Amino acid sequence: TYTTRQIGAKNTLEYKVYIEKDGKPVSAFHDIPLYADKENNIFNMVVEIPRWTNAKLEITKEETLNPIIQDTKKGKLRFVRNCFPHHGYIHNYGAFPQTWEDPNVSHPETKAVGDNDPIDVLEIGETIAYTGQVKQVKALGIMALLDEGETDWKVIAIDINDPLAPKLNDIEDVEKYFPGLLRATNEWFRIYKIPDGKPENQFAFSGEAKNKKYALDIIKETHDSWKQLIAGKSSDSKGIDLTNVTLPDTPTYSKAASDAIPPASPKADAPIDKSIDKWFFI
Amino acid sequence: TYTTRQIGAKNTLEYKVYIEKDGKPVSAFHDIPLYADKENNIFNMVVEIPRWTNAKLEITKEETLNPIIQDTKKGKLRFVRNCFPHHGYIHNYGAFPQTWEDPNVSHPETKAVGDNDPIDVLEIGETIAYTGQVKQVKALGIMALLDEGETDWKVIAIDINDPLAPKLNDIEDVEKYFPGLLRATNEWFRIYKIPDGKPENQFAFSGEAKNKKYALDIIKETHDSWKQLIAGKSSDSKGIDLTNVTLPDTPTYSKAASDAIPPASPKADAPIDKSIDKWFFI
Ligand SMILES: [Co+2]
Ligand SMILES: [Co+2]
Ligand SMILES: [Co+2]
Ligand SMILES: [Co+2]
Ligand SMILES: [Co+2]
Ligand SMILES: [Co+2]
Repeated sequence: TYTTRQIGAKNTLEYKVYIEKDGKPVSAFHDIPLYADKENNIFNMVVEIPRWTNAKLEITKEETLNPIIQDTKKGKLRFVRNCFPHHGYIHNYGAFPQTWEDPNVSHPETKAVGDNDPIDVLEIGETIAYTGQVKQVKALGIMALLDEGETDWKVIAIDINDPLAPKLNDIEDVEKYFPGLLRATNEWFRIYKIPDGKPENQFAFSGEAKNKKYALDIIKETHDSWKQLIAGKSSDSKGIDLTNVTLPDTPTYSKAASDAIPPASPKADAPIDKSIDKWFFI
Repeated sequence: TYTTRQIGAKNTLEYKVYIEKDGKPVSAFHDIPLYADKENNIFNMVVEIPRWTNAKLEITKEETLNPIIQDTKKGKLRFVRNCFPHHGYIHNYGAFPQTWEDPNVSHPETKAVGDNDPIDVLEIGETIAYTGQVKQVKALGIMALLDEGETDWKVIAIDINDPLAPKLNDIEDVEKYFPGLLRATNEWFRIYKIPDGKPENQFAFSGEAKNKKYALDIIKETHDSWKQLIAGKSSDSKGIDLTNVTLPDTPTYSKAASDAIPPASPKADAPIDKSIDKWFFI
């Protein structure tokens, strides 16, 4: 039974959100299982960023129990800018716990090393999610973004509770029920860092979304990368905190870690600089 | 200086926002001057609905001093739905005070009666506005929307404080600095009530955005209609409350109507039903 523990105010450097199980903090990266229902391929997705928000929140690989925090660049909080016709992120954006994009392996499909993080998930249902939420999704397909230098797969998924879930089984169903969303996804991921002064990104396979089956393989390749990583195996797993309070056959189990987390101390959201309102025409 | 007086929680039926001058309420329809700078055609815009919001907040024509109150449909709060690729309204949305789309005559450009409300304004600058804000804008152009069969011109304007204001002088400058915005504006107003079960609206002139000179002429016409209305000379003023505290030559002048308003009693924004999150693919 998953809930969240918030420390500080949203949109500040001190903001942190931990995932709790029956009231105690666990690691959002290694303690919540990849599958909610392995037999039916129902996954747990940890949500980082709600649709139509800008603050770039991310599970932190460098802190104990991997809380969700706001990304920073040279000390400054990171916000994605609004890129016309889009507002903020256009999906509920998160990742699957227990996955890793191996930074040491050149991918056959894409020709680039993995990005070193859990695999990214775009959840396309109607309801806006919340940071730190653990929701159950079905995988519909996958796109191969090359985020300047590296392979950064995006899984396309839908909350099993969405009113449309029963009718959405593979990537063609996204075209039918959410026409234009795959094109918008392609566009968004190509240009989202342009306002920040980075180049446009590119996609492998000329931007096509691969189907559910290709998606499930890739998902599996990343969770097996995750396996090597957590078991001490890895030419370079450096900088990642592996404490877990649920999973013993690894060196790094510590139930004391769950209790070393500060109690919740949620403050009202902090204001966001008015410049984040701006709509960029690029 | 104009400020606002809020009564209740936003997103509730009791919510009301009156505009005040010197800490005292005035009519948001009749008592804010159309022009902030007549010689330079600088106008006062009354903002009702901030960009990327959904609550259909409007100046209330039939209530004394015309506070902004959320519209209702069959008794329930009205929210415009999200129409993909858009999120709520895609402009800061409001009206010019002291204007009226006369509903008693057929307008020659559109061959349709007016919609009975102040002329509406789309403010395109980067800063998201707030409800009850009076800002000063320059008119750039105007589009001839026939909204559910009624003349419902949409003026295109920009806050004079926007960083780009000095570069925006006429309608072609909007395509230069905001490429795609006018086309998206035509699509938005065509489709936005389809999720409500209404037909697609249409535009006169094939949706063309006429220029500043054309816009000033239509704004003049709607100011001339309001002067007739406020003098008590319209053939049918539709039950509009004509109470005002600043126009002594009108029959409905009353400086004491200001004092009859309850004091401010703001509450925290109330939650919005999660159904309003939904993205509709038309
Ligand atoms: Co990620
Ligand atoms: Co990634
Ligand atoms: Co209306
Ligand atoms: Co209006
Ligand atoms: Co209308
Ligand atoms: Co109107």
